Amino acid sequence: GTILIDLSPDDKEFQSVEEEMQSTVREHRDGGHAGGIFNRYNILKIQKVCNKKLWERYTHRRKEVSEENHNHANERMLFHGSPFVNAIIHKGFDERHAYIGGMFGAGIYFAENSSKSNQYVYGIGGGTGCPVHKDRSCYICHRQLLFCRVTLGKSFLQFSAMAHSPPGHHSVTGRPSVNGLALAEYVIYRGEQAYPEYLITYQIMRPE
Ligand SMILES: Cc1ccc(-c2nc3ccccc3c(=O)[nH]2)cc1
Ligand SMILES: [Zn+2]
Repeated sequence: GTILIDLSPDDKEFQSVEEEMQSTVREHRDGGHAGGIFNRYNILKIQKVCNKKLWERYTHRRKEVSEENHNHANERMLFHGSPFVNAIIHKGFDERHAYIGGMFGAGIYFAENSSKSNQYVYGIGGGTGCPVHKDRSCYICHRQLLFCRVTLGKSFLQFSAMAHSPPGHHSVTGRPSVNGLALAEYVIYRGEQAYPEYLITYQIMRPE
């Protein structure tokens, strides 16, 4: 039931998504090992992901959360990188898409920094890099990320350097406590709490 609609680069919606992508790049403590070395991207395409059943699944859960949290879904737009991007856009997020070994337990992880999600496009730790060249810092091969609508509800705050949500909470927030430039990361434990709104196709760019 999924169709993908291309956005024009002249469309204000394309432009605002590209700006969130570019402006949330940061340097990583691995020196580029997992995601590659880059300061910016070449955006090749942005598509809207349209699936009525998957949208209604999201809004149903969003209302449940809202009603448990004084009419506040605490909805964010966050990045997700995964080897399962093609399954997610067709079938929706579920337990198969969780990071079993994540530091906040087995759940589905999202980032404010697009470059954090870029570290997972080719698997945990960048896996073995692109399929064609086996290069985690490949500047040629086309990558994909999702920019997702995510319901956090009442979020458990962890101050740091599928399972269940902590009792009385709908998500976990990983607050950075050492790297002053890192943005927050988030975990949900129910696939119904995220919708893959935009599929972004891009390359990382070699710094000059
Ligand atoms: C199988 C698998 C594992 C981890 C990710 C993943 N982990 C993250 C951890 C922190 C912040 C963002 C992400 C992310 O986008 N994907 C996706 C799929
Ligand atoms: Zn490659």
